[PDB]
Parts: sequence; C-alpha cells; structure tokens
Amino acid sequence: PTLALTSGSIQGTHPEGFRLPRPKTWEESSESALSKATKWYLLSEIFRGLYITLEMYFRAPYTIYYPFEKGPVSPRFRGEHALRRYPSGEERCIACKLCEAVCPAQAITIEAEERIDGSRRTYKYDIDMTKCIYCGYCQESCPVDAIVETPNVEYATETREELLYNKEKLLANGDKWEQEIQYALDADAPYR
Amino acid sequence: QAQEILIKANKGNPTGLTGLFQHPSPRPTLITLYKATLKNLEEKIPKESVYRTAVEAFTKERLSIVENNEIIEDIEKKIGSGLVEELIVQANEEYDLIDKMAEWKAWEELEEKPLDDQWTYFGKKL
Amino acid sequence: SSSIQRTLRNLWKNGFKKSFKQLQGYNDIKSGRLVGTDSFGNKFYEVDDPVEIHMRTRFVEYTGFWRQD
Amino acid sequence: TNPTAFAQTTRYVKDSTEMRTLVLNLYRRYLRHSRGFVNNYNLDIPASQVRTKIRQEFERQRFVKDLPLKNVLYMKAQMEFQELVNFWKQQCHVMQYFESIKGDSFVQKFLKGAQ
Amino acid sequence: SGGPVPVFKKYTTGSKGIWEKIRQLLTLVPNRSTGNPLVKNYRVPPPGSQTLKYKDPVTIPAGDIVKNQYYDRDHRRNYPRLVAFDQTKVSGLLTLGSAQNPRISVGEKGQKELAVFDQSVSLSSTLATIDPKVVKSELLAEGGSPVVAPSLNKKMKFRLTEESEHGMYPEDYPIRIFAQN
Amino acid sequence: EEPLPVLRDLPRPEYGELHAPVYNPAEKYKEQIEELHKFGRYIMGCLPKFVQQFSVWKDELVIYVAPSALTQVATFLKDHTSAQFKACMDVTAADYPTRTNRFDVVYNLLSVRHNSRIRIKTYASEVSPVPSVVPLFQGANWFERETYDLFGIFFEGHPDLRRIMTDYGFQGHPLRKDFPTTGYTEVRYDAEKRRVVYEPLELTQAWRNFTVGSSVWEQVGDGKDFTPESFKLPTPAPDP
Amino acid sequence: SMMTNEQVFSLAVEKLLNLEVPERGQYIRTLFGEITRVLNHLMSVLSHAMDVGALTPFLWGFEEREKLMEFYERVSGARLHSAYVRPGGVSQDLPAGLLDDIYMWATQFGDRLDETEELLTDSRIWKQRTIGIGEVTAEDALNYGLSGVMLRGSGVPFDIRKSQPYDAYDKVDFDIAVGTKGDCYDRYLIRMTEFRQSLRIIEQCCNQMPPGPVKVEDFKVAPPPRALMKEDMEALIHHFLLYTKGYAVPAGETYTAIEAPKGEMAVYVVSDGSERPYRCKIRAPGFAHLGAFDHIARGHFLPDAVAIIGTMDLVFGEVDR
Amino acid sequence: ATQDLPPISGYAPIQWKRNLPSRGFRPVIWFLGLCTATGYGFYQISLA
Amino acid sequence: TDLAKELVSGAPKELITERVARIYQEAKAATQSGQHNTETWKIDWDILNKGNRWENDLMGYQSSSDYMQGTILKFDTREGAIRFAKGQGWDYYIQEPKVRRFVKKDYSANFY
Amino acid sequence: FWPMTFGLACCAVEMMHVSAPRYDQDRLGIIFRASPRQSDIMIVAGTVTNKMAPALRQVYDQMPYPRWVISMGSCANGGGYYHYSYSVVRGVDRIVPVDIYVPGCPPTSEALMYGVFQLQKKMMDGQTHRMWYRSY
Ligand SMILES: CCCCCCCCCCCC(=O)OC[C@H](COP(=O)(O)OCC[N+](C)(C)C)OC(=O)CCCCCCCCCCC
Ligand SMILES: CCCCCCCCCCCC(=O)OC[C@H](COP(=O)(O)OCC[N+](C)(C)C)OC(=O)CCCCCCCCCCC
Ligand SMILES: CCCCCCCCCCCC(=O)OC[C@H](COP(=O)(O)OCC[N+](C)(C)C)OC(=O)CCCCCCCCCCC
Ligand code: SF4
Ligand code: SF4
Ligand code: SF4
Repeated sequence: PTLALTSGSIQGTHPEGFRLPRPKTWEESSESALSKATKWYLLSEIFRGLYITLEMYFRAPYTIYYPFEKGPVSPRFRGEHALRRYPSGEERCIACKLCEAVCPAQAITIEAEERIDGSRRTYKYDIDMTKCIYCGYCQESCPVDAIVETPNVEYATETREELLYNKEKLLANGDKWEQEIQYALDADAPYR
Repeated sequence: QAQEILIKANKGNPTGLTGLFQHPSPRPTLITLYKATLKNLEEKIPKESVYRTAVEAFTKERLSIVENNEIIEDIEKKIGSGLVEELIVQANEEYDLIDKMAEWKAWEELEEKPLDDQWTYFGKKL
Repeated sequence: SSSIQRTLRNLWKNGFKKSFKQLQGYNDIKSGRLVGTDSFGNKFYEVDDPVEIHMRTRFVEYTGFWRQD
Repeated sequence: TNPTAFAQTTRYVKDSTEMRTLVLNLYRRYLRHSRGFVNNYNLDIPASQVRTKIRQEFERQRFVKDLPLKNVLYMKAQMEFQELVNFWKQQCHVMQYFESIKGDSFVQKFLKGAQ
Repeated sequence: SGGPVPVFKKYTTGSKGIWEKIRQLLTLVPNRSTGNPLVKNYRVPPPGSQTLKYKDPVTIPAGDIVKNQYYDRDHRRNYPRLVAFDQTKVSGLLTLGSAQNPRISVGEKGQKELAVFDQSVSLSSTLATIDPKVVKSELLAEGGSPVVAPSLNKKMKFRLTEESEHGMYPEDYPIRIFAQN
Repeated sequence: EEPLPVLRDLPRPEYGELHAPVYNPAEKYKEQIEELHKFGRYIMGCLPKFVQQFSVWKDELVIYVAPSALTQVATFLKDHTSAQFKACMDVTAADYPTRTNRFDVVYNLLSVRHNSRIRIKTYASEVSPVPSVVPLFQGANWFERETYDLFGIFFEGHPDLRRIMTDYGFQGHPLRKDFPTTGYTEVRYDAEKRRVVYEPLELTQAWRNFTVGSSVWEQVGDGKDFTPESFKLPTPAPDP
Repeated sequence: SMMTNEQVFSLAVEKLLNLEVPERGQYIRTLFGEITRVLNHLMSVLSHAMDVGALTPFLWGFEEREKLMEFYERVSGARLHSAYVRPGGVSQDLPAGLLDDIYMWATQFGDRLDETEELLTDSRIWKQRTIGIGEVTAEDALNYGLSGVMLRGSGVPFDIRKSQPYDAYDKVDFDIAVGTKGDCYDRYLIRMTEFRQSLRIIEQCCNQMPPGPVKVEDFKVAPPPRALMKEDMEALIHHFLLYTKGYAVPAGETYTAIEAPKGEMAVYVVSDGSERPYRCKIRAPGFAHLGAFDHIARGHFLPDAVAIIGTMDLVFGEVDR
Repeated sequence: ATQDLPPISGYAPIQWKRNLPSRGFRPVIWFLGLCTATGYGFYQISLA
Repeated sequence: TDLAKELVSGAPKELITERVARIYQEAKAATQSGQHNTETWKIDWDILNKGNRWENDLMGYQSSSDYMQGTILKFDTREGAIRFAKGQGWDYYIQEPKVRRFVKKDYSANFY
Repeated sequence: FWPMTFGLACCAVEMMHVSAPRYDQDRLGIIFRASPRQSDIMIVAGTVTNKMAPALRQVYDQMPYPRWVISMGSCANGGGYYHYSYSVVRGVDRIVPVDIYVPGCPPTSEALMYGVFQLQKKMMDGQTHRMWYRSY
C-alpha cells in the first residue's frame, strides 16, 4: 500500500530535521560582548586575510617567459593544417572529398580529376582558415592521413587574404612540418 | 458565514525555505479548509466526474490524519507532501481549483477535436 | 626560482655577454645544458636546476638581439 | 516583474470597428513624437517628412479584409512604435529607414543582364 | 575521508632544511601546499613519450567473431514505437479491460465488442455510464485514490548531515548539507 | 615522511578478455512506462473536455491539447496536489508546414514535488493566437518572447511581447522553414554615409547543399512494441 | 562548461538512438563532467568576486584553470572547444598517464579552495556585499524556473544528478548543499561546497575507472578504429558512410536535461528518421535566470546589481544561443 | 596494461573537507595587549 | 489558408513578384535502386537568369546573390505543399511525377 | 600596450587567460582598459553580430589616435562557424580596419601573444616623424 491515499510520495517527504530550529536571540551568543567587539574593532579576519596574501609573496610564481618558453602540447593538439606526402614523394590525398563533407564549417573546397598519368589527384584544394573552427574532423575522416593539423599556432597574418590556404600553401606546410607531424602521429597512432 | 483564515504568514520563525514562515495555527487551519473543500466540492461538481472522486479520496484522507495526529511531525510523515505550512497552500489551491474546475465544466465532451492531420509526424499517425 | 641566488648562479655560469643578452630579451638570467641548434641558428637549452618551476625547464636563445620571432 | 515604458498588453481583437479606433489612436502617437524622433535620432530632415512617411505605411495595409490578418498587423504595429520611442533602435537604423532612395527599358535591362 | 593531509604527502614542491622550519613557524596552516607541481613527477613522461602500447578494447559479446550476430545487438532498430492514446482507445481499454485483465466476450460476440471501440468513442460519456468499481479499479488507484505523478528516480531521498560528518561549514553558516540515505 | 610514490611505476591490474552484457536500453524504462501511462490516463479522465490524447515515450509523458484547452490543463497540472507542476522549464515551437497548423507549441513542466516532468503539446497556425501562460508561470515571459521572435506566433495575454534575439526591425521569423539559413540581408560599413548600412545578401562562396546526398534506403525499421501488457485491448478469443 | 554542453546533446541523441554508452565511457564523462564543473565555478565564483572588488582570488584560481585545461587538451587536442563527448561516448580513449595527473592535481587542489575561502568566506566586506542582496523566495524560484544553485539557495533540495542520474553519476557517492536565505551569500557558499563535492567525485572516478571500450561497439553509429578501417572491408564502408552521409536517428523527439554547472540545461531535439535533427531547442539556464533579474533587482542599488549578475552566472553565449 | 587505468590498490585518499584552523590569541588577550600598549604609551608621553 | 499570410511573414516582396517556386517529388536515381527519397514532396525555387553563380576572382569560389539557392522544403502530402504554397502567395508550378507501368516478371520467361 | 576589453564570446576566455599567472600579459606592459579614451588597441574577441555591429563602429570611432585593431579567432576574422547565419557579420573587417588577424577557434593564449608580439614589431617599424622630414 503506497501513499497515493493522501496524494503523497516518498519523494515529497522531507528528511528528519528539515524544519529549522528557533533562531538564537542576542542572549544566546556564546561570545562575550568584549570578544565580539575586539574582533570587530581590531579587524580580526582582515589581518588574517592580509597575512594569507603575504604568504604568496614568498612563493614561486607561475609565469613562463614566452616566446622563450612554451606551454605544454600533446600529440592530439589541433593547429595549422598541412597536406602530407608518402616517403616516395607522391601526394597522400586521392581527392576522395571526405574531409569536405565532414567539415562542419564548410571550410574546404576540393576540385579533382584524373591526373596526367591517370592518378586520382586533386588540382585545387583550399581551406578558408578564417572559416575553419579548428575541430579536427577532416583529420579524423582522411583515409590516408593526407590532411592533418600541425602543432603550429604562431602564424597570425597581417592581411586576411593570407589566411586562404590553397594547395600550394598546404603542401608547403606539410614539407615544413613533416618531422613534427611524425612526432605526434607516432605517439597517438594507437589511440585513434 | 465569514471565516477568515491565514494561508501564508509574513513573519515568524523560518521553515528552511525562503519566504515560507512558520504558521501560528497549523492544525486548525488545515481542518477548516479540508472540511470546506469536501463541502464545497459537492456544491458545484457532479458525482460522475472522476476528479470529484479523486479529491474526496485524499481530502478525506488528509482530514482524518490531521485529527488523530496532534504532533506536527506525525502529520507530515503520514501525509508525505512536505511541511505543514506547505500543506496549507496545497489545501488552498485545491480549493481554488474547484471554483475553476466547476466553471470549465471539464467533465464534458471534448470541446475541440484535432484535425485528421494534426498529430501525424512525417507521414505516420502518432 | 625567484631568489637572487638563482640569478647569481646563472649569472656566473653564463658569463657577461651571454647573460647580458638574456638581460635584454629574456628578462631572466638562466643557464642550461646545450641540446642542439636548429637550421635557423637558434640554440635550445635544458635546465637542470632543481628549483626551476614546472614549465620552465627548457628554453631558447634566438639568433637576433633586439628582436625575437 | 513589471513591463517597460510605453508597453501594451497583447489582446486579439474580435471586432473590426474596435481595431480602427486603436489604429487611428496609434497614428497620432506616432505623429506626436515626430519632433522628438528627429531630436533623439538627430535626423537630418525636418519633422515634417517624418510625419509624412509615417502616414504612408498605414495606408499600405488599409484594404485587408480577413480579421486574423488584421490583428497580427496591429500587434506588430504597436511593437515598432514601442521600440522607436524608447531609443532602442540605433541612429544607423532610423536614418536608413528614411534614406530609402522609373524602370529601365527592355533593351537597358537586357544590356546590363536584367534579373 | 577528506581530512587534512600532511604537506609532504601532496605532489607539489616543498621546502627542505632550515627553510622548512621557517615555513612551519610562520605559516597559518603548515600543511598548505605552494601549488607548484613536482618537476620530477608531474607529466614527467610527456603524453608524446609514453611507454604504454595501446590496444583497442573489445568486450566479447559485441566484438567476437562467433556468437556475435549483429541483429541480436542491433538496438537502434529496436526503438520503442510511438503510440498515442486518444480518448477512444482509453474508453475501449476502460470498458473492455486490458489485454492482461480481459473483460470482453469470446468469438464473434467479442469481435462485436472490439469493433464498437474501433471508431470514435468520447471518454466523457464512458465515465458517465460505467460501474463505479471500474474507476476505483482501472482509472484511479488503491480504491479510488488519485494517481500521483510518477517519480523519475524512486531512490531519490535525502537526509541531514552535520559538520562532524560532512566536513563543510559548521552549524552557524546558513546552509545545510544533504546526504542520500 | 616517506618519499612520495611514483604513480607511473605502481602495479596495474591485468585483464584477459572483457565481457559486457548486451541488452536493450529501452528495457530499463519499463516500470516508468506503465506509471506514466496510468498517470497520463488519470489526467484525461479528470479533464475529458480538454485532453485530446496522451502519449508516453520511455520516461516522457506528453499531453496533447487544443489552444483553447491550454490555460485549463496548465492550471490543473499546476494546482492539483497529485500533480504539482509549479515550475515551467521550456516554452518553444516547431515548424511543420505540411500540417494545416504548422507551429507546434510545446511546454515542459517540472514538479520538484514528486520528481516528475510532463510535456504539453498545443498547435497553432501563423495567424491564430495562443493563450499566454505568463499569468500562471512567470518564467514563460521570455520563452514566449523568444518563440514569437523565431516563429511569429501570436501569444494572447502576454504583458510585453517583443523581439528578444533578432535585431530591432528584423524582417521575418528565422526558424520558420521557409526562411533561408543565411537570411535576406547583411551589413557593412559605408564610407559615404559614415554609418553601418544594410545591403541585400551576397555570399562570396555560396552555401553548398551536401544534404542532397542523403540515404536512398530506409535506415531504421518499424521499431518494437513496448506498450505495457495492461494497456492493449484484449483479443476476443475464438469459440469452441 | 564546454564538455557538459556536449554531454546533454549526446544524452539526448543516444536516448533517441536507443543506445547506451559502455561502462568506461560513462566514467570518463563523469570524470570530465566534474572537471568541467570545477572549471566553471573557478570562472564564475572568482569573476563574481572580481566584480565585487577582490582581484587576487581571481588570479589564484585561473592557474588551476590552466592546469585543468591541460587535461582538456591532452585528451582531445583543444584547450577550450574539445569536441570530445559525442553521441555514443567520447572521441578517443584517455592517453596513458592522464589518471596519474588528475590525481596529482587532486591532492593539492583542496588547499587551493581554502586559500580562496580565506579571502572571501569570512571577510566582513564580502559579507556586506552579499548577505541580504538578491534574495529569492522558494515560491518565486519555482515560478521563474530558476534552477541549479539559484534554487537550492532558496532552500529547495533539488538536483538533476539525483532526479535523473546519468553517465555514472549513480555510482559515485556525493552530497549536495542547500541554502536557507536565498541571497548571494548562500549561493556563494553552495558553489564553494560544489567545489569540494566535485573534488570528491573526481577522486572516485580516478579509483573506480574500469577498462573497456569508450564508445558504443556499434560501427553504424561510431567510427571504426583506423587500423581496422585500413584492413577490414566493412569498417571502410562504415567509416565512409559515417563521415559523409551520417547516421540516421529514429523518428521521435526528446527533452534531455542535465545538471549543468550554471543550472538545468536541456535540449528539445526533434528527429525525422534522417541524419540531421529536424529541431533542436536549447534551454539555457542563464536565459531563464536573466528573466528573473527584474523581479530580484527591484529595490536595490547600482553596486548591488553587479552582485546579482555575478550570482546568476550569465555567460551570454547560452543566453543568446 | 594497454589502457590508462588506476593502480591495483588504488590511489591514496586526498584532502577535500574544509581546512581553516583558527589562529592567534584569544580576543581578550588582544584587548589586554591593547590597553597595555595604551597605558605604557601614555606613561612615556607623560614622562617626556 | 485563404488569408494573405505573406503579409505577416516579413519575407521580401521579390519572392511574390520576381521568383518562381516549384512543387515536385524527387525522382528515382538511375545509379541506385533505392525508392525512399521519392516519397516526400519538396519545394524548390528556380535559379536566377544571372547572378545565380559566378566565379570568385581571388580563390575561385562560387559566389551567389540567390538567397534561396540552398532552401529545400519537405512535405508528406501533396496537398500540404500546394496549400502552403497558396498560403504564402507563391507563384509556383507543379511537376507531376511519372508513374512506372506494372509488368509482371517471371523466372520461367527466359525460355517461355 | 593597453588594449580595450572588447571580449564578446568564447574567444574572450582565452583573452583573460593571457592575463592569468602563467602568461601574465602585465609583465610586458599590457593592461586591459575598459574605456576607448584610455585604450589604443581594440581586440575583437568573439562573434560580431548584426545587432552588435553599429556599437562596434561607435566604440572604434571613440579611440584617440594612434590606434590598432586585432581580430582574434574565426568569428571575428571571417564569420567562422557562423559564416552562413542570418545574424552574423562575416568578418569584422567589414566594419573596422583590422591590423592583424589571429587564427584559431579559439586561438591559444600563446597564439594571441604571438599576434600581439607581431603587432609590436610593426609598431616599432613605424616612421611617423622621419616621414615628415623625408616623405613630406
Ligand atoms: C600585534 C601587532 C600586529 C597585529 C595587529 C592586528 C591584530 C589582529 C588580531 C587581533 C584581533 C582579534 O580579534 O584577535 C583574535 C583573533 C581571532 O581569534 P578567534 O577567531 O576567536 O581564535 C579562535 C580560538 N583560539 C583563540 C583558540 C585560536 O585572532 C586573529 O585573528 C589573529 C590574527 C593573526 C594574524 C594577523 C597578524 C599579522 C598581520 C600583519 C602583521 C605585520
Ligand atoms: C576602542 C578601540 C578603537 C579601535 C579603532 C579601530 C576601528 C576600526 C574599524 C572597526 C569597525 C569595523 O570594522 O566596522 C565594520 C564596518 C561597518 O560594519 P557595520 O555596518 O556596523 O556591520 C558590522 C557590525 N555589526 C554586525 C555589529 C553591525 O565596515 C567595514 O567592514 C569596514 C572595514 C574597513 C577595512 C579597511 C582596511 C583596513 C586597513 C588598515 C589595516 C591594514
Ligand atoms: C625626455 C625623455 C627622456 C628619455 C626617454 C627614454 C626613452 C627610452 C629609450 C628607448 C630605447 C629603445 O627604444 O631601444 C630599442 C630601440 C628599437 O630597436 P629595434 O626596433 O629592434 O631597432 C633598432 C635596432 N636595429 C635598427 C639595429 C634593428 O633601439 C635600439 O635598439 C637602439 C640600439 C642602439 C642604442 C644606443 C644607445 C646609446 C647610449 C644611450 C644612453 C647612454
Ligand atoms: S578542423 Fe574541422 S572546421 Fe577545420 S577544416 Fe577540418 S573539418 Fe573543417
Ligand atoms: S579526406 Fe583525405 S584523401 Fe579524402 S579528400 Fe580529404 S585530404 Fe584527400
Ligand atoms: S572563433 Fe571560435 S572560440 Fe572564438 S568566438 Fe567564435 S566560436 Fe568562440
């Protein structure tokens, strides 16, 4: 038999002790008048508050001297995009257009056809680096690891035209950062 | 008749909830509103309505528990719907509902049926 | 890592001209074991000092003097 | 909670005649604040044209017949007034409202690409 | 429990020698850590220089080569169908009972009754003309009691703790800490 | 004062092959399904004049009512002790242009009393008003202000209805399906006028609609039956 | 509160998908459901104090934020917008040695809260800025839909991690704090308690972490591993269709709420049997709070308004979704 | 093993309850110190 | 329905005067043998005689001034599409789908 | 280098972290100011909506010369995730002149400091007074 008889539930029932006791009056304060006034007139907690702040003055600060030092990075970090190659030198991308279809922001533009020697290669490949949200979906979807995000973050440009990376630019990044891409790929290969 | 009851006190010891002060006369006030609701229910709502049976189910039940439980803490744990100060507002709102429930005549035929294409989503009837 | 002793030891290990450069771009006087130099010419050190804080155990010495990129 | 300045309750009118009294009343309210509209919005035109262009937009809807269309065009009628009074729109918006502006021959549209 | 912990049991840099004794003599709470992580412990093998060779984890029933037919574990296609109960079906259930507690005749006589509630039956009329025991047994509960809103968590209860147990603010501060019970 | 352990080097558990049971996730809601079904019917029996129909999905109970049945059912669910939904969490809508009344206004109520959530669905057209629940729930003042801004629904009884999200003097209600995702206009700074001006929309790269390459096969089946065996009409058994 | 945001979309979609995350995945979403809660209160409590005047407690906590964002970046690759939690579980497994860093941070973090409670909890200037400011009654809070801390300050003991436990929140043991005065000082105390209850859950998730898959073992809703993709034909087909066509969600609708750090955050997602949501309404706690600002600020001074905004935690991305 | 897991025996417990032990003399003693300094101070003022 | 509902939608006047919508049901694709995308009715707008697409000079994008290029509506009944088009006062034209003619197919027919 | 606290959205969180103890923008003489009168750098950190656009121009006009503007993150740069929205300006350089663009979503704190360092290198290359003697 449940408490539907009184339109009550287990959930509606408050725990024991839920009702507050009678609030104390001025005659039930444990502190004497002088103790309460010595703390009040001599700013007891403020002088403590100063003292705790002064403890920090004799501690080692946290600041690092960028650009002479860098904060930690991990192999999964997402930064600047780069198009990679095989060791033999052929471009890794087979113009499969997967990354273009995942890309949440539609930052990728791929135009492809059969190469001069028959290969399935891309002749136009742009990333609108001012439209990308640096999300890593293109990297996850590439079947041949052709498009990755290098750990670079220091590439701020004076003009916005310089942030429209075309296929020449991205392949030049893949050559520049190939060694660092291998650092991250070797470390985080099994986790993908 | 002119019986004026207090629903929400504006001063007194707190109850643990902000704005809900302790009620000076918990038990008598509940009994007055339970008796009124049982009385005022039959004045306006006919018997075939399930809602009338539902209120008389527990408004009777909450009226019998209050009488036999002088200790407030025994009232709360047996009704099981919060503090006694809350039960006053439950009882009060239970009373206001019948004045509107009778007016709406909400035991009758469905006033406005849905169109044949209303509760269909993407080509399936719900 | 902030006491003048840590700056004294690093000042003596490097010598003047190396430390004067760090007093010009680095703002801190550090000394560390040289690890390697890159194609641009920057030299990368590692700090063995037991008092150096967590993220400050590696640093660079840029090729230029008045500017760093 | 209390409503903001120059606010009104949203009631769906059911009589045609009742609406026109509200519609006509609202028209002077636009006209009354016209000088203040110029002063508060620093408009480059005298208040006469401000009164001029208010009237035209009322007539644009004059010939609606069905009632449910009448209310919504009145509900949105009040809202545009309320925003204008309380200085909620910026000077850029109001200028562009009154700064708005014969079709080309067939050869001319054909010559420049048409539509 | 969350009792205070000696400073040398926390992974932060701490003083040694004469300065440790100075630090304990002058600090308000001697077991407070500076917060600077231990250089020799914190992230010492970086995420890119670990030793663990990761292997893809696979629970047996859903990763096996055998006894692993996909239609057994294809839950996305076993989703609950959407059924809406109109007034008519409530009336039919109310008058005729349920599939578990039948109140319908058998054979063609029953097939007559089910077809009655195969077209519009307003529920206002159904409650007007039916046994009052039906409402007390089907619609309402426990002999006419109402139906309280069901609880999303039948195990959601609370109880009052005290500072000797919950460790937080003492009784004077204007908040109370609720346990599970 | 023992030296701190090097947590990298401490031993780790060894596991062989892992086993995890496979069972339908919709099964664990079975008890919740019956109780919402009972309590859903209870509201319908109490108010047959208003509740058109009720539906249960897993642990969510929906009550479908007409626009003229809104204030009544909302009041009942707020004041009735068996169902004290004092807190209204969400007021929204959805556009289904195929239906005669496209907009589908949905309310979510929370009962901190009994730890329950209920949903009210009521339809609306483009011109037909809907009662405002602001007199009951003060928290719907802005949720109704937002629905009008993004759906253009007329809310009758709202003390102050106006744009809350879109710009002042924004033309069109964005979440209506006929409104294009990129809108109609865009702004730029005009040198001659010394002010930011609106111009008609013109995208340097037109939006690419990859949604055309959707699945040509139906992907999910007819579903499964999880109605409690106490809410199905019994089959009249055959005769001897 | 980045990861709890994407946890409420994952819960809603998995609810529509009739799928359940495996055991390890749920612990990770509880582990980073509380790291995210600590991240939020360090941003909210300490920026609230900064408006009131206390500049230093802001700085101390934001180094803990730097230490916590390192865990965000080490598992997902981004400090802020980690698309880590997804429908079906999490993106990738935890990197080796992450648990040993969450622990080493956890041993010390308790002292970081004390040094914050040193400057603020007992400060008479702080209590003059908050005690009696922005009072909310329980009746008013339920009416305006105030949720999270601006409902337990008013004395109501309600919490969504208890009402509808989700993602391993039913396994760990933790308490909640309930106010009694409904003012800014009560909400300050409750948040400082929610700090220490997060540090109590975080340790348990470090000790109870199980082995196994972090995502549904269902390649029709979760991408197959790259190694299996490049060697098994059916993995390549599913990898192809998951990243171009998407996965279909059975038709219907849902309303999934979680106990976000700000309050009750919920989404109303409508599915149509397709691979794209038909509707997605987002119920942001801040949006419902900001409506009640007029009802609370009535009868207060300009320096008191600054306190009420901070005690509401108004990040206006959620308000202006 | 081949995943990030806690040790066999788990991690040691950490500190998460409030740790703010009070410090300083009793309030009466500070008042006695104040009236000693005031008394001695006016002794030296009155001497000069 | 009968009302001029477009006067409350705030849509630009050009959708009534200058654009033509089309009510159609998508046809079955030759490449694939699935028959599910051809069961819902859709509304799409005609392209513009100029300015529908033009090559961006800098990066070779596809610029456009048509704000309805990526707007396709879905329905489940033909009437709902026509009613909705009527409500907005759209200048539409309906494309009746072709109906495949039934032909019985027998295994034995290869010899008889 | 006193910027103006013009944080709009999630890009502002990384802006505050530059001032946090780890990076400590103040150590380089960078103090965020709350007024155009006391600021010479405008940092657009977040999404620029249509409704916010006229206010951004007004705040920009009130900064005394010399002034520089930095665009941080993908929203300010070119719309970003919200490029195809009805209420988002596709690049703040449609409203104010931008001197340097910081890429990312959000740019890391070091990425923002690289943008600030790059601009300072440009400011040190100015020849405002030698221009008068030679170009004028
Ligand atoms: C001497 C000259 C320098 C200090 C001047 C100011 C004195 C302040 C204390 C008196 C007021 C009061 O109320 O004192 C009493 C109070 C509170 O005691 P409680 O909370 O009841 O103790 C609890 C119960 N016990 C007594 C068993 C412990 O103690 C304090 O908070 C002491 C604060 C000491 C640190 C601040 C001093 C350093 C500041 C910078 C110095 C360069
Ligand atoms: C007889 C011995 C004489 C001693 C004279 C010294 C008195 C000093 C003031 C004491 C009274 C007090 O702190 O008062 C507190 C007042 C007003 O408080 P209130 O509105 O009355 O409420 C509280 C009292 N109740 C509940 C009983 C009504 O505001 C404050 O927080 C002022 C704090 C100022 C701190 C400034 C920084 C300090 C810098 C110097 C150290 C580095
Ligand atoms: C009433 C006002 C009182 C004076 C105010 C004080 C102003 C502060 C000074 C600004 C300094 C500054 O700017 O120093 C740095 C700048 C900028 O260097 P850069 O941008 O890299 O180009 C410069 C380097 N190149 C061109 C080679 C790339 O020049 C310098 O490197 C100066 C280098 C030579 C300095 C010789 C100094 C001679 C001794 C002077 C003292 C005995
Ligand atoms: S990271 Fe994401 S947003 Fe950027 S290009 Fe790749 S898929 Fe597109
Ligand atoms: S996913 Fe990889 S292979 Fe396919 S188009 Fe993109 S870069 Fe090329
Ligand atoms: S660019 Fe990314 S991080 Fe910056 S405001 Fe836009 S969405 Fe937020």
